[PDB]
Amino acid sequence: MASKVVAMGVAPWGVVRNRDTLINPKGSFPARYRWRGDPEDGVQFPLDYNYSAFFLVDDGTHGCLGGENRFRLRLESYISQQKTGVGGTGIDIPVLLLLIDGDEKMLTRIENATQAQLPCLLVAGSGGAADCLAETLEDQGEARDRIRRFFPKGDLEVLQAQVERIMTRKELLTVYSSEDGSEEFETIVLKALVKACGSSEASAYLDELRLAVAWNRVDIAQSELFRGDIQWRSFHLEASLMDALL
Amino acid sequence: NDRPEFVRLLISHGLSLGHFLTPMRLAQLYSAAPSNSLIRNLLDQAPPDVGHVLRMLLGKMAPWSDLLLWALLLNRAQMAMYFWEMGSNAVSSALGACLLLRVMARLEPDAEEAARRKDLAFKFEGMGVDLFGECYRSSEVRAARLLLRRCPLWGDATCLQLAMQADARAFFAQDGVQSLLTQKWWGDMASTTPIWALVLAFFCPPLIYTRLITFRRCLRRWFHFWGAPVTIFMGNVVSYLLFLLLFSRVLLVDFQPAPPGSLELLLYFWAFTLLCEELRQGLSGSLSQRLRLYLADSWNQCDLVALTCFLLGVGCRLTPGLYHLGRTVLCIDFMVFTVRLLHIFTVNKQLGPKIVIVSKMMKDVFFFLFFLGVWLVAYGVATEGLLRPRDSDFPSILRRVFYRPYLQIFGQIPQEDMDVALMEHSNCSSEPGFWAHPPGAQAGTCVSQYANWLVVLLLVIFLLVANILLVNLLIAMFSYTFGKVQGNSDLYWKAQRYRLIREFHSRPALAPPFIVISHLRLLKEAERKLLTWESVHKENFLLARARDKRESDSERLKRTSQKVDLALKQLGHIREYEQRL
Amino acid sequence: LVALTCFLLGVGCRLTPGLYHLGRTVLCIDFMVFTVRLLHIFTVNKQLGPKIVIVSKMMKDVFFFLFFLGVWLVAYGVATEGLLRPRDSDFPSILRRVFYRPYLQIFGQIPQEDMDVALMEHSNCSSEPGFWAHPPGAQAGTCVSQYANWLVVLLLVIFLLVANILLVNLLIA
Amino acid sequence: KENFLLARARDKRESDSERLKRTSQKVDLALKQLGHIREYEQRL
Amino acid sequence: APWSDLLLWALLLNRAQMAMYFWEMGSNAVSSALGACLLLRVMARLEPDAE
Ligand SMILES: [Ca+2]
Ligand SMILES: [Ca+2]
Repeated sequence: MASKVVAMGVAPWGVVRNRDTLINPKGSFPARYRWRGDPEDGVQFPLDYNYSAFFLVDDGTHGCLGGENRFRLRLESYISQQKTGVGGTGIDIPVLLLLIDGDEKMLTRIENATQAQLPCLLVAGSGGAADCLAETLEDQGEARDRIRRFFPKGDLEVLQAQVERIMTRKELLTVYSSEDGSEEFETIVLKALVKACGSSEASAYLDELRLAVAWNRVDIAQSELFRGDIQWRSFHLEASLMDALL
Repeated sequence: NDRPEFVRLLISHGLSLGHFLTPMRLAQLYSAAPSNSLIRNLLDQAPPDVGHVLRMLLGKMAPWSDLLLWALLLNRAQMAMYFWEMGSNAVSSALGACLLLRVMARLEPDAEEAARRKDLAFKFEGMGVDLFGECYRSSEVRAARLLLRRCPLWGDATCLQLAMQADARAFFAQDGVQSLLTQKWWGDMASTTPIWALVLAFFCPPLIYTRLITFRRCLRRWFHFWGAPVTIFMGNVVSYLLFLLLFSRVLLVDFQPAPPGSLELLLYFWAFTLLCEELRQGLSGSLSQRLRLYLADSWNQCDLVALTCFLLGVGCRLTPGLYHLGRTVLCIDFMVFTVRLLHIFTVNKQLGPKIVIVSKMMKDVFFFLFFLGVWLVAYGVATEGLLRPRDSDFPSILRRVFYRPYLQIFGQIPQEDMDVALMEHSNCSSEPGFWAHPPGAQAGTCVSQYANWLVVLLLVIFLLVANILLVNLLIAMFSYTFGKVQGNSDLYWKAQRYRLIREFHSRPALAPPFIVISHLRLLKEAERKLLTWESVHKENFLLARARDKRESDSERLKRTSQKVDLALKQLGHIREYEQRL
Repeated sequence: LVALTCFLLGVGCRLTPGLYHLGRTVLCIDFMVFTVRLLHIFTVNKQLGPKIVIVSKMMKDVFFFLFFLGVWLVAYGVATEGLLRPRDSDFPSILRRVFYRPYLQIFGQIPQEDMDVALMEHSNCSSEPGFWAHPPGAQAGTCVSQYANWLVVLLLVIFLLVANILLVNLLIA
Repeated sequence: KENFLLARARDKRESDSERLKRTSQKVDLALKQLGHIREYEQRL
Repeated sequence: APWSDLLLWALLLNRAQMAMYFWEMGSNAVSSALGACLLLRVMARLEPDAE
């Protein structure tokens, strides 16, 4: 309203209310969804109305959680390996995952994503499953695992093994410094993106450059993108220069 | 306990204000007024019982808003700023806060608490100006059209009305407000039309249909041209000048004891038309509230005084035995109208602030009149006692005491009426001593010459004091006043521009003398979206300001000092670790 | 260019048999223009250079003060002329007593004998009702009404104050 | 022109604000390295 | 020389920093600076914004 940004929904098929209103084999171009029903249950939930598109994963269940983690992770990974149109003539579309609190299942999700080589960002003070990893990155470990997370599963050393596995690939995880209500992390996103690439081919770093241009993180771009490691060509920077001028 | 940073921190960490604030809680907050504070006095004079006090102050004509009002009333700067930072109507709230703070400050007796209130009002006005500047930069149409020309819940009055009441000239001084005002001032015509082009087209109505003026089509164009407030202003200026010319003609030539002539009747009709126009302005600009608003404008007061004097003059002249009194009061009324003519100079940037300068210098003239009255009484009584003139008639005494020295201030020094060496000695009166016969008509038949050197000495001292010391004291006051309102000349002119545009935007399209026919003719989700857009831009503005603050030298120094303290602590820790192993 | 055009017009007018006076007048004005033009040479000196710019800028302030003074003079002069009711009432004389006389009053030329009635000898001037006085001034009207003369003196006092101090010092500021 | 610009940039680099910024970032790097060496010592 | 054109564009659009940068690597430094001052003053006197 203050203006483009698009919101995409990925929810299990089975926790959405009034499903029968959304069944049509011959086509459902029109549809009316009752998203303000009086009854309320802990299983079924109403769809939001601010999202431009929805994805309902069907796992053959009448209600549950975690049935979309695998599909969501696969989709994110595929996006991470896709160009921004024009076939291969475009450039890779950056991707990352933002973590805010969670539980043991959320920690497993983070571990799977990291093993998929997708950047993840954690926010300090969110709560369990997010602050614990932030503290681990900043750094007793067992005591913290029991403290920052509820008693259940705390004794389970599988949590310790998961934390160790996360640390094994800390190159992707990045903590969010609140900095007393900083409310500014574009630089953090760029830093995560640059530290999550490593390899310098000058053809996969264009997207980070375009993001930096879109923002005012010139210092970040100079420090990493134009640190001399990468072999920037002439035609490479034409579009970025035009954008910066405009 | 007025802990601004701490309250911000507490609210930041997951505290629901809506579920927190309660009528009892708010009552306690207001009861936290400091001892015998101004707000405490107002509350006692008037449950929180806060609506009545606000209606009394302003005129009566979401927890965040309530907390903001409470902070403003108790004069807590930081908490008020924080509450405004996360309000609903950012610009309207800022202007309303400035208004309320200025009113309370002018009403406060502390003389230093008033200073703090005025400073807080200035800060709020600056914040509102910056926020609206950003809003205008983002989208001129949205901000201009909707944000300003909207009646909020604060007082059910447009933001511009709040700015005018608060005298927030800095607000009127920005680009968006002035662009909107100019667009209104030129109506449907292009704001870039040359002034000379408009003036030339005014006297050649057919010419408007050419490329000279930039905007069936014929009638639309004609009404657009003649309905534009600028054209109405030019027409009213012409008609007012013609009215003054007619008034002077009648007064100087056509005024006779005989019954009124044709020109005098035309003047009466013209004055009646002006009276009808002023009545329309008062009655359509809550009848008592509208009347009070109308009378609150100085120009309207001048118009009423002029019309009342004119009515009295006409009545007196029509009476068989009051012709001279009627003529005199009409002369004074003409003077009043001519002074009223100054209102039109506000349209020009160079002449705009000069009206304010003159108005302010009038007070200095008043105080200098106090001083000069004291000094004139002293000197005049002394001289009159010394001379002992034999006329001694009370009007003559008042003349020689007050009037004559007053002219002496302006180079009119009647030596022949005071010096005795310049007068022929004569045996005037049987009283003992010597007497002289001044040649002046109102200088007394004959004055005593006993101690005349003292009269000349007093004349010398009076010339010195009056003509230099006091006159230049007054001139120094004038210079100080001028300098005070010279660095802000633009702000004053912008405020006057707004007042003029508002006045002429709601006036009949016809000039006074013909305005009789015009008088006879007289006889939502969008707001949600607009407020969300405003709030988004407010958040951007605050974020940018905080980013700038973080990059300040003092902040960098503080951050690096604390960080290096952490580094030193870690260095000690690692040194101890190495020592152990 | 202005100076040369005025000079040419003056020469042409004088050469004509029946325009000698007009030619002489325009030549006088042209000489004034040339003498003012003479200021251009002062720019060579550091002390006198900026003063030309200062004068040029102060001309605009004089213009605006002329606006203000015109308003105030019209007010005061019309008021006084209405109060006095001089019997000459000739249009050039009316313009004189309205604009010219107050303007000189700004500069210390206060003709009391032409306004005060205590300073004039009473006479039976005109058949109109009321009392009349005969001012001694040549262009002050043959005889003025003395009905409400204290008001004329009060207006004179107010005008002296306002003009001679407030407005003049506004211009000086 | 190049000499003038270079001199102006040199002066700017020596400004107090620039010195403060540079030393702050440099000491941030130093603190990061100190943490790195502390972790290294901890491992061994 | 593209630098002169970019400088003119920056001056017309009133982009301070970019105009300064383009001037920093122009051809006729002094003449360009004076011309830019001239053009900016003319536009400012012609502009209606007042800010
Ligand atoms: Ca990449
Ligand atoms: Ca009015």
